[PDB]
Amino acid sequence: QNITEEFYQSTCSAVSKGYLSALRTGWYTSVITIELSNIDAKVKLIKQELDKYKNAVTELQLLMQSTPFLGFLLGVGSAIASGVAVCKVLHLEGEVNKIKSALLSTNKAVVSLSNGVSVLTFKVLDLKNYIDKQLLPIIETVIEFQQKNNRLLEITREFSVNAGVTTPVSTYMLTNSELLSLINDMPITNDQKKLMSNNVQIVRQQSYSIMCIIKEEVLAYVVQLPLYGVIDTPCWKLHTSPLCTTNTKEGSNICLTRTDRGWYCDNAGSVSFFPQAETCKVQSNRVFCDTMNSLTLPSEVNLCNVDIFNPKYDCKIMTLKTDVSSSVITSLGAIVSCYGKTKCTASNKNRGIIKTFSNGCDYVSNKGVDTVSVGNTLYYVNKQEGKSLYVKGEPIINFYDPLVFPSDEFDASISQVNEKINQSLAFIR
Amino acid sequence: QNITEEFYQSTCSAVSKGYLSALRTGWYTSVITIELSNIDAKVKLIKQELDKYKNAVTELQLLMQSTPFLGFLLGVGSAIASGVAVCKVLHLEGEVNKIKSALLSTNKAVVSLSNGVSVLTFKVLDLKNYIDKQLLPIIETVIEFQQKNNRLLEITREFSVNAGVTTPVSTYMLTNSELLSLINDMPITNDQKKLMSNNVQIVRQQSYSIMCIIKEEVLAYVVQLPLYGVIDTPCWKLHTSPLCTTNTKEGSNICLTRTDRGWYCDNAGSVSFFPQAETCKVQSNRVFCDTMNSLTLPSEVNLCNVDIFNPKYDCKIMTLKTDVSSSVITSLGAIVSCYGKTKCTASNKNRGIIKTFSNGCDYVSNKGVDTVSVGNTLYYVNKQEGKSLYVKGEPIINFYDPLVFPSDEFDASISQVNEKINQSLAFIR
Amino acid sequence: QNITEEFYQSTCSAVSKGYLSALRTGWYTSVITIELSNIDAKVKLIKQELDKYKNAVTELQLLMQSTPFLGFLLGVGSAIASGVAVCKVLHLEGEVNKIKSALLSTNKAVVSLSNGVSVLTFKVLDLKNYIDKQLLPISISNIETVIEFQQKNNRLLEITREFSVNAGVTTPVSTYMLTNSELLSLINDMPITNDQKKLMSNNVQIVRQQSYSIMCIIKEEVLAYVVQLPLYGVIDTPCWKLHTSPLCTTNTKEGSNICLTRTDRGWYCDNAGSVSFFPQAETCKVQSNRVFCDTMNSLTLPSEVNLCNVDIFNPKYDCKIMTLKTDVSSSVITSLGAIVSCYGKTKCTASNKNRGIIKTFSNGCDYVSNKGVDTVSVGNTLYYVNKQEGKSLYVKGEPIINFYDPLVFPSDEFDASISQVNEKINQSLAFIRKS
Ligand SMILES: *[C@@H]1O[C@H](CO)[C@@H](O)[C@H](O)[C@H]1NC(C)=O
Ligand SMILES: *[C@@H]1O[C@H](CO)[C@@H](O)[C@H](O)[C@H]1NC(C)=O
Ligand SMILES: *[C@@H]1O[C@H](CO)[C@@H](O)[C@H](O)[C@H]1NC(C)=O
Repeated sequence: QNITEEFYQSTCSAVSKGYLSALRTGWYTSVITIELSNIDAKVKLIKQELDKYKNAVTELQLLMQSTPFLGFLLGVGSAIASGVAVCKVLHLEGEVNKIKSALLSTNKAVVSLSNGVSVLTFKVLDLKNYIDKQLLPIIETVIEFQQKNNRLLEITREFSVNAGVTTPVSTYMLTNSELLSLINDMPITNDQKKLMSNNVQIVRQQSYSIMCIIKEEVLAYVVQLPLYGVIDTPCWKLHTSPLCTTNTKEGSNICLTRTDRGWYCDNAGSVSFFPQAETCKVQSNRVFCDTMNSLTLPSEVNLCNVDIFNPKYDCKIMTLKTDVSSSVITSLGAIVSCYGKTKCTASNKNRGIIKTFSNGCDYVSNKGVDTVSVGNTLYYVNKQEGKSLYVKGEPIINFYDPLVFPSDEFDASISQVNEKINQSLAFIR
Repeated sequence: QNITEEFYQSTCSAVSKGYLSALRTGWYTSVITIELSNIDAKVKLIKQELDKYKNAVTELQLLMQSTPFLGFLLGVGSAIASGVAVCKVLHLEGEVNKIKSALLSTNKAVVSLSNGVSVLTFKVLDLKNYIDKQLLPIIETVIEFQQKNNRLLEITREFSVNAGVTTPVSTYMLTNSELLSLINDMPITNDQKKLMSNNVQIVRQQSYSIMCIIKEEVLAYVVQLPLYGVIDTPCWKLHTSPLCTTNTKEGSNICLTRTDRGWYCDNAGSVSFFPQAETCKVQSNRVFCDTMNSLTLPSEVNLCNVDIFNPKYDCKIMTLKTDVSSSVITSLGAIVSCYGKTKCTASNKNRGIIKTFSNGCDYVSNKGVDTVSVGNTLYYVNKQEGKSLYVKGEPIINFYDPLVFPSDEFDASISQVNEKINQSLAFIR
Repeated sequence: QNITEEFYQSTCSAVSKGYLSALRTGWYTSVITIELSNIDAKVKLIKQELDKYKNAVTELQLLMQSTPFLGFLLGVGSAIASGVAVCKVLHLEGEVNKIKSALLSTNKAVVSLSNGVSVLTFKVLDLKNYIDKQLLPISISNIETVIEFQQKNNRLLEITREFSVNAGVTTPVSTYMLTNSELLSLINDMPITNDQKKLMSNNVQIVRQQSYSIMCIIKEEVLAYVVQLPLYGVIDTPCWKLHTSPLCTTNTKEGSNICLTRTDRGWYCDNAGSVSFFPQAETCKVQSNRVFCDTMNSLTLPSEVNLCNVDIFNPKYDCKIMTLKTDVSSSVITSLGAIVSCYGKTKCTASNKNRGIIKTFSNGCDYVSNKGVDTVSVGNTLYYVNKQEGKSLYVKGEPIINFYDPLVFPSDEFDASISQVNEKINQSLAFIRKS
């Protein structure tokens, strides 16, 4: 919609802002059911296709016994725990029969379970009605039985190669018409209904299908859908690249890299920080993330982009000497960390080189630039529309005396480096 | 069984014990074969479906030319080497003919290869017999040929998008009736037969299907199954979380995290340590692991849970400054590392917040607890039955003088930190 | 060719040389199109099979709205950025019509887009021609009309299913997205050199794995997706694989021991006067003696980095090392043997199938060739060695860790080098020496 991006020459980092949040805060668990039947050449094909039915039920029975930079700081939880709790209820006596009763006259029904969870239950395939009413005979019957048995066969195979938990949720587990109607009857706000409906493919990837139970001639599996409790708050993506001195002797050079790269989103007076930005999915200017992949930081962490030396937040950096050249493709441009004898250029679609990077950390916007070359690596830039702003600044690495600079600090900060410099300075005195 | 769990307040860690081992120590390689045939509307549908057959054989021929926290300490090996060694033998002249001979009158046959490996060979589809007997014509025949060609096409498609090696092994590569009979005829003990048969889904997940050879009208691929040479020894899971001081100035705070978290299992007088606990699969109270993902440690490593300062094992720790809050969901509870201004609570579904964590490292059991909230993240606890024991203790981080404490140590130990403190204390004097 | 391997006892590392390069340096974007149609008991099967057609089109419209050791030193890029840029062009007005017009008389056609990118457009399935000619029934003469519609609709349903469970980006590219006959002709009509044509054709399975299929657009009754194929700008240059393992002292007190590991392990290939270094060797795929890598997973280093295997103390390149104390035993299975780092009380052996244990590794770092060796055991872990034919050379040498004073040796250095360790030792030695 309106994406902007600022590059900070002083800290060799860039922030892409203008995005809107869609953060997964809750789960909606629904129970999907398939009603099963206990049981010339046109008849031989029927028994062969019926053996597929009996082998799929055996697999599901034999599968039901299988009960369901700063990223290392993250917590540890189970993503499907709320879906497992619903599945544990279905194993209670008379609970599957409660679902079987509510879907007797209709396909969509809201069922309140014995543990108080009111789930929205679906009957998506009626194979007991088909197989039992067409059990009288034992080519038109052969083809239509393969079409109705196909969904059961594919649901079973997806569960077989995924321990009974699949993500993203396929059209076999839940069709678009079923998912769209499930969203409409879902007890959520109108903003969440419009968001999930306009992005059903993202909803599928952040959803789970959990194989549950097959008893009393009923196959039931749990589809666990994301609930976005945070919508339309500001998000911004922080890109970082190593910032080194560019002296002629490489042994006297020191480096510094901001380690707080990832996705940031405003959330409930704090900031939700996703250190491994691969765990978020971007749709135009909407970013979908799971709060399980996040750290909760003070909102003052944003100040590191403006003044990395601010007294309100201890900005995190590393000081590993990384004297090799690399590039980071941002949202609207490219950061280039060019060091040593590496050839660092930016080229245009048809004409070739239009910018030659010198040693140090620099930036080029994607306007009129299509590729970036660093050594023998060719990078294509993102061609999304948006404005880039180059914030000139003295590289902060030039403020440090190399003789007392603490190199090889893995997870440090501005204050930690300041503290270690004083100790070394004390030894000098 | 009876899962118990101890939380150690002194080192911010918890051990879940009561599990039984099932460690992959060996491989069983079997050769799966499909006998192939060399080569109006009822005739046009056949020839287009015959083009699918010729395109799958071409694909498999074109695929046969494709010859088959502490986790960074692990070794490097090839998981499929034992299956590849069998596949290299099948390319010798007359070796495929021996298998074709032993499967001439039956589907199950044990063949001793030219390298001395007595493999259990299967003929799972006799497609040469079908195409040759129904080669006379050149609608009932069209449908039965789609059913007869379906398994060959799906085996080819799984190999095409997996470089000829698939895991888990699908029901197309090996059906349940074939897998169960393969287990029964497998030269193993009755205890291992019952374990694999009661856990076929885990066996599939820890198995490989290796595309091998397609010559002399025979398609042959190797299914490599796990052998659990370590069964029913004690296992326990170690959870760790950062332990920091809680002084009023955040710059004067120091942290410490046990780095030895993961799965531990007794094995042959030593302990098999799996540093990335994601590489193990837990079924009720049995834990399935592959010894390739393990380090072999002295059994005295258990002493770190009772006395982290013991003289018999140098317990491993890190000292990265962790000013962030997080939680670890254990087997019977939750560890909460709460620092700064973060809201850290444990709530009940209907009763609300029942524990408010203060700054530091603490623990809550799952008894009466449903969720744990740390900042903007909600964690669900396991509702598994079991007793938790809270071992009160002074957090060991309080024993260290912050002025000589070595922060930012990535892979340290109790002795290494003591050594750097002595050196720094020596420099001062 | 001839795979050889040298083990350097001094640095606990081994180099496997004799490989030939096939490096992904660029991307080629092609546009694959499917022409679509805007629309008794045997009549129920057709419309039920026709509901699958409209449900696949609904998915694709609803999917088109979703527009897409030293490895931490690597850069960060978008792998499909070049294909997304081509797809962004197809969303322009009248751009699909240029493709729709150019594919009117043929299936293979080169189309010049409005921004000058000359893409190679392909039409692989004509479903508008079939549905329009068989639109008369909408009552059906025979069942054969149902079966041929299941056969003609099968590829569209499977392309949609692969896109549905992959956000519209699939890799490797399946035979549904592009068949072998289509890929081989796409390779032949691809404007590349004859060496690159022969390389891709004899290795189509690798080409599929290093390719992307990007769902793009559904407009004007045309389904179009972009298949992004690898361009191998570096072929047949020498490559070599470097294996490393921890090198520690074996003193009687386990607390007085220090360790050192070469961190520059990975794949190396000569490339344009420099060396392309792939620190995570899992990102390369080896076919016999040819190695396929992506330059996006590489660093461009001076060629003097090779000197670290012969003289780790050379003045021309600062060889990279770590000094984390790794008091555990481990093994690395190389191309023609095995490196074993054995420490403490661990049992470390190499055995034969029939002859038994033939080498027992002692504390420290050692190496055994695959000649007569079938397995390597370290503790409770069994590793199988490569049975490939080739010569191993054991380069005797004093382990360099014995050259360091343990009392001033800087342990727990995550990403250091020979000079960085020397500089930290001097500072500690200077403080001691001034006293
Ligand atoms: C340590 O150095 C930093 C550098 O800015 C300074 O702010 C701080 O006061 C110093 N502290 C001591 C004890 O020298
Ligand atoms: C090293 O530290 C330990 C524990 O702090 C202490 O027992 C020992 O005496 C120290 N060594 C020296 C030489 O001071
Ligand atoms: C640093 O150590 C090297 C030997 O490793 C020596 O040649 C050099 O003079 C030292 N520099 C000092 C002590 O300043």
